[PDB]
Amino acid sequence: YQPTPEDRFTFGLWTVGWEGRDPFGDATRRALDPVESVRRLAELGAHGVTFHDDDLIPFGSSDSEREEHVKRFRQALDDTGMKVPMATTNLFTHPVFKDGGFTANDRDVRRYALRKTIRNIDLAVELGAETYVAWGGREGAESGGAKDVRDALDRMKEAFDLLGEYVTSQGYDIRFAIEPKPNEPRGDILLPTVGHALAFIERLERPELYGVNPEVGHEQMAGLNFPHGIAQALWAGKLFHIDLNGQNGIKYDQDLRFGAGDLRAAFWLVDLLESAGYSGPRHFDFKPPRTEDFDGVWASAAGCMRNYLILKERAAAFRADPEVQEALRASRLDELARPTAADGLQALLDDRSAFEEFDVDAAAARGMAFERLDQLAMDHLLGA
Amino acid sequence: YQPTPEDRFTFGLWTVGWEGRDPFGDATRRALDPVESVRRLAELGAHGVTFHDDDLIPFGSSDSEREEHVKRFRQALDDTGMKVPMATTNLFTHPVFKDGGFTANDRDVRRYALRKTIRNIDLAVELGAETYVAWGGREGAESGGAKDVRDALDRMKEAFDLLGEYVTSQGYDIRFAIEPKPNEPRGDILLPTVGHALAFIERLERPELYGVNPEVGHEQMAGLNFPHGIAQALWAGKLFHIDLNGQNGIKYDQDLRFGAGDLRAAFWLVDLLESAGYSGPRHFDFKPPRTEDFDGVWASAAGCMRNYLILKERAAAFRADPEVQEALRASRLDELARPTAADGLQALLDDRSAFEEFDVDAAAARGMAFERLDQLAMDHLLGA
Amino acid sequence: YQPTPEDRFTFGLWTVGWEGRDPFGDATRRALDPVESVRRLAELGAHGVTFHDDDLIPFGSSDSEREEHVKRFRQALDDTGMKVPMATTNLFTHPVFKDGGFTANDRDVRRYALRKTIRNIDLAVELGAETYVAWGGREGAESGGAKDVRDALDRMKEAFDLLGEYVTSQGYDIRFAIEPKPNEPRGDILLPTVGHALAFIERLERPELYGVNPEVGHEQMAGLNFPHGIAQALWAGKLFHIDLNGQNGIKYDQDLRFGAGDLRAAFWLVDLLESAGYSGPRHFDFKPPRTEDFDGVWASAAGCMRNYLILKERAAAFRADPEVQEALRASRLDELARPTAADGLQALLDDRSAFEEFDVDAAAARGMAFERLDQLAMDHLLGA
Amino acid sequence: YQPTPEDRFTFGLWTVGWEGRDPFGDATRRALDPVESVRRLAELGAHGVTFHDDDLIPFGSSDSEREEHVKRFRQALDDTGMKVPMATTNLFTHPVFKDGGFTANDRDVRRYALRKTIRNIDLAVELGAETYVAWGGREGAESGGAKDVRDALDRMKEAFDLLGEYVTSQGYDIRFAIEPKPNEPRGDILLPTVGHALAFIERLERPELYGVNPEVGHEQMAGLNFPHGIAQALWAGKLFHIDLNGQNGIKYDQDLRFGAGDLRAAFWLVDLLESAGYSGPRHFDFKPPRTEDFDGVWASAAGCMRNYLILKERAAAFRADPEVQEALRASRLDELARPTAADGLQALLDDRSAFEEFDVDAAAARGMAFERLDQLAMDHLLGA
Ligand SMILES: OC[C@@H](O)[C@H](O)[C@@H](O)CO
Ligand SMILES: OC[C@@H](O)[C@H](O)[C@@H](O)CO
Ligand SMILES: OC[C@@H](O)[C@H](O)[C@@H](O)CO
Ligand SMILES: OC[C@@H](O)[C@H](O)[C@@H](O)CO
Ligand SMILES: [Mg+2]
Ligand SMILES: [Mg+2]
Ligand SMILES: [Mg+2]
Ligand SMILES: [Mg+2]
Repeated sequence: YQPTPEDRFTFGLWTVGWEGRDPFGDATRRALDPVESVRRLAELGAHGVTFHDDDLIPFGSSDSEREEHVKRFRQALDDTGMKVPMATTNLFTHPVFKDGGFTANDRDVRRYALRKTIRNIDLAVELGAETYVAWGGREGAESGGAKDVRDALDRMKEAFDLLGEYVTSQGYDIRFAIEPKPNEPRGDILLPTVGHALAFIERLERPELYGVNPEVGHEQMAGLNFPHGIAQALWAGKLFHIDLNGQNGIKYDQDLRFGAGDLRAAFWLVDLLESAGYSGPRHFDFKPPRTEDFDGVWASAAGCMRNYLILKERAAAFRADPEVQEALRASRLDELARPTAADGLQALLDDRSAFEEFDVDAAAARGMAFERLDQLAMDHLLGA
Repeated sequence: YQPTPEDRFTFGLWTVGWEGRDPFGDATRRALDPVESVRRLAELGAHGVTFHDDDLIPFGSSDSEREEHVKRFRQALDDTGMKVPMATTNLFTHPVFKDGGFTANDRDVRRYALRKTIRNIDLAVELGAETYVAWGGREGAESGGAKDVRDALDRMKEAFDLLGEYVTSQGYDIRFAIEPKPNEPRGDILLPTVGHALAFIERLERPELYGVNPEVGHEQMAGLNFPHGIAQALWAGKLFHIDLNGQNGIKYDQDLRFGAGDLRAAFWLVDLLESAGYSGPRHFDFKPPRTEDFDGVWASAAGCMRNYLILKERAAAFRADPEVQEALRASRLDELARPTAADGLQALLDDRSAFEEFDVDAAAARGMAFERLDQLAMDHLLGA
Repeated sequence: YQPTPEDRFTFGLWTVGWEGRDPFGDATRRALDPVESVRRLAELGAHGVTFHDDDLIPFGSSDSEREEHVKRFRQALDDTGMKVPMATTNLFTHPVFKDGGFTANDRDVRRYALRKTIRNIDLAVELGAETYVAWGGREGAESGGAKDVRDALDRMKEAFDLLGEYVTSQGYDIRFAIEPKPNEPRGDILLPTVGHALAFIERLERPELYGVNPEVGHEQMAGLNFPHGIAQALWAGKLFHIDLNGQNGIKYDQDLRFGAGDLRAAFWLVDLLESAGYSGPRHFDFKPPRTEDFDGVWASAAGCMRNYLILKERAAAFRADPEVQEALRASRLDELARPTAADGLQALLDDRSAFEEFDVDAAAARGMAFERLDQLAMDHLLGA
Repeated sequence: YQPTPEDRFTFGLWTVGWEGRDPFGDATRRALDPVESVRRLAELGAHGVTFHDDDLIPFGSSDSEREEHVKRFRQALDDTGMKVPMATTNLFTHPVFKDGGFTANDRDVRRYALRKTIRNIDLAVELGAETYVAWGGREGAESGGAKDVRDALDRMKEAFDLLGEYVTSQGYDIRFAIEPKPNEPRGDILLPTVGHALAFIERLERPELYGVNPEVGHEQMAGLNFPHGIAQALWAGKLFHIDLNGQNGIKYDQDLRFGAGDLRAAFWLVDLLESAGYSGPRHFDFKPPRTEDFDGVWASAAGCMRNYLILKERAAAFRADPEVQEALRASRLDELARPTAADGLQALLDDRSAFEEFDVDAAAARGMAFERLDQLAMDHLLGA
């Protein structure tokens, strides 16, 4: 289960670079130079890294300091063969964003958030990124009078439409991936789930330019089924990026390494990504726990990839097993994939087997055999 | 706070008619004749009632028994002046539906669910309903191999498309309202939130025919903000029906009377429905607790309406208060409603006040005054 | 991973006998004769069965029908070699219990609940049970005025004290195991967690007679860590029974088979039970999903035991692995087991290494190596 | 609803002094001098303030800086008439505590945490505090191998026993109040609920010296009923302190002002504290949202007290209302307060009205009238 860059594993600079500050805690690790992180991730078999503007260039930097920081980063990329597939903007840390970026009640702040985004789109493109994530972590509220949501959604649409006009004006090849989260750091965050973000995108001026960036722990921290939401994103053709991590339950977002958390959901996730032939990088958005020193940071990163690769093997073995394939037919997964009424409405209406002569008791008595199926799944996950 | 039928309060027959069976409990009340429920609801000042097929006509009824049951119901409607604005199908109680109706793995079941729905659409239309709710309570899974979600969403789209073809073929004026729920009675339910259901509708053949039917406790049992999700539904033009009740938290769906549960969310809900001029009936989908006898059933129904009307008064007083209006300006709710960049992209790009000369520290230092605002809201809710 | 009766796996009659009624659903299976269940469980390698009064004898039975039902059950026990280690009372299904058994507001109901319990204690003893579970599923409330909790706890203490006086008066060898649950079927249930139930027992007249009966999904449906709560029960010497099942999250209690649900917690549970040498039976309190027919019921039962045995092997391999033992020392698990100050208070006060000369920065810089440890755990669970 | 110091409202220095750092955010307010906070809280009608060691004296301070900081603080107390009823230790912020204070795996850290605590107990006593809170926010784990909970509970008992020996050795009048929390900042925290903390205290060497310090949002962030847990604490005689705030749901701990959050639970809380004659200060442990400037900080503080006083009036009006008192009798709250069997075991056993001649159907048919009761409660909370 050793990763190679051909597995397309990517990491944010802010993942392994998290210094361990929390609501109740000072930093437990020193800051990492981005160059060190590129080198150490490449040694572990990562394929690339991703960044926020403020991860690569200290906020408030001069043009000369900006150029220097980018030059050193590109040298480390060249040195390692690491790629930069995705970038994003920090619209959450600085206090100016305390009520939002694109949906801040102050109009001046909204306009600033857009200028800051567009500066970093240009930089993303220069570095070869083809995906641009937007996580509106400060869009939302703690109280009901503070944010008129219809107005905030108008603002949010305006901002994304302006970004789409910008990329089109420049001829850039980049696409946007909007990241839902239900809460934290706002009491409630706008576009709280994959569904709300899919729904919002089809109201944009140029929907083809936008998809979702679901994160495992985000859907889980609302108690939702992450493989289900990924399936709906896939069904819609809108899975433009994914953030992989672990979460134990409905609570604060833990950002555990991938595989930790809800292991059975991680299994079903990998089975789905691999069966659908998802083509995007396997991006980890996780935090090594603040208990760890730097050796533990790199071990937690390595574990992300290891767990992905173990689950990929077990899911493939599950699908290839002739006993599983029989069990899937026993449970009528084949029938689920057949159209209900390719014969058409009128044919259905006139079909006595669908109503007047349907034996409901005989159909109700047929068991679904889902427990045999799932125990096969469990035995394959465990290697039993 | 006495309701009149002019307030457009409606109730499902299955609300006040719930006999009190639960996962661990036998019935605590006898079954109600629909005629009695129409009479008692009309006496309390309700405007109308809604039904599942199986609430009005016992499952398996002959044509003669069906006609009789409908005749007696219509006599009670005529007697009271009650309306029937909405109907729905029971695709969840009978064991035939144990893996779904429209997304059951068995194709024969899928076809049956459609025939059963279409029979009741015809009846809804005969009774004057203009809205048809669909709650796929059995669409989903307890285990990951049992349901391939992409295939189930194809099936689900097929079913809704066939229903749209049917209503169009008949020239009926009725619209569909799809009801999300995150879980219960399946481990995870397909279309678990308002967002997922909005997203799904824009993939249907005739989207204009479908909207959502959000229920207070449904969004709450995923920890989501119900007024926020209603605002997104309103923003999209898709709020076709609403189900009102109370819920205390992320747990099993309690179906408490409206006002019980999260009272501050109930306030913000009513403020939003009334400020947006929502035109649909105020429908209660609730269960009087099984502790209650029939006097308590009617008191719980009455309390639904009373609480709505108290919250309507307090929200109106909040919005009309000149101190509140000042506080809203102090918190820049007016600025939230202004376009970010009506001057256009290029104008924003060339505006030095949005970047090169934006004083981020001065903007960050400006407090939002949300606590003063919310304490005004609290004082108005409490009548203080 | 084939169970034998020497593994001490037990099942409630109401587990495999669940007919599949839910909040929204009629039964999907016919009722099982207890005799059939004993025979089928014994064939799968179970060691024993448990019962509620009402599972073995239909509520309202004559003395002659009671004797007959018990005779047939004992013949099946004799036929198979199955044991009956535990019994309990149904104080939740009949509508008389709608506000409680031992804490019902009606005094007459309280007294009835006690008489019903004591009748079944006598029967439990006759069948050889040494443990008597009490699950006050109806003790609690949906609204705040309905139940004065201090008064209800007085009632609850009175009832348990009377039961202790009864068992002592008769010379019986039986002990009580109080089962917490946070909610469902009441809005909130009294003694909602292992901690609340441990706390309550030390106020009883004869605490030695009572312990807890924690259930996996019960603690999980409050988002709590089930292995942690079992550890506190063990620490206190109060783990008198355990109920094993699976749960996916904070939601309605799903009663999935053991291993399903939170698989990593199931691992850590088995590691703890086995490392502590827990001596009680491994009792499954689960429901085969209503999707299943009878073949699926027995497969779900078998899967309970299989998963226990797989996790037992993997946890034992984890603890025996010399690399794990090194990792545990690296993470100072050995130091956690050493007394903080066996030198005593004054010695600590006078120890400059504990304050005036403690290098806090050097201690803070030492990483905990928990990620290496946990990835070893993950590799052992997966057999990697 | 204007507070006076006679209402015994208290605030932590770290409440109004929170600078607004969060998992994703830099500070939005400058640090407050403790002297300013005492002055501003006294102007709002607070009675006193509470502190962590590190709130009053910067970590690492010389003896001379420690004396200065305490002198200025005492001058502000003298200037205002504010009291210091409670103190606590910071065993969570510094990185040395990243795996715990009293249950850190490193023994040296455990010993340090005890020395740091005892230094601040001496200071608390000097300032007149009679209560000492302990919140083991770092006691717990993110992964299952990292913390053997039985060993950690032994350590935790040792630490509390040593603190009890210390206070007894010095002749101090101070009592300890242990603060449960379920999670955040550890994945799971030891003593996660009021129940677990009550249970733990009765294993200490000198239980009379320890009680609980429940916090509203802590119990709520596990989905538990805070008034219920306070009632059990009261029933046990162990409510030594309370932390008042608001929380919207099972999610990260929001620390909203008191009244915000679950308003109906806040009502029932105040009704219980006032009906039981709780004698301790009404302490607010809350964070003014980081959206706010300093004017908003003081308004959020004021709102804590205002909401308490409004709820106190409404709860008193509820209990005094003759219609409510009738409704309570209708719902048999009077019968709940009567002993079940003061006639004794044998008398119950021989009472045919409790079994052989108990009419279960007639008792089951009696409704509980809880909905009428609760709607009275709702009308009183709303002033309707
Ligand atoms: O919850 C934090 C979010 O996961 C971010 O890390 C975004 O992915 C990128 O800003
Ligand atoms: O959770 C149950 C749902 O609320 C139903 O009552 C639908 O609204 C109608 O079938
Ligand atoms: O939640 C249901 C409880 O688990 C019961 O099955 C008790 O264990 C026994 O009555
Ligand atoms: O969750 C944070 C806790 O509420 C603390 O503020 C303690 O009360 C005191 O350290
Ligand atoms: Mg992310
Ligand atoms: Mg509904
Ligand atoms: Mg149980
Ligand atoms: Mg606190």
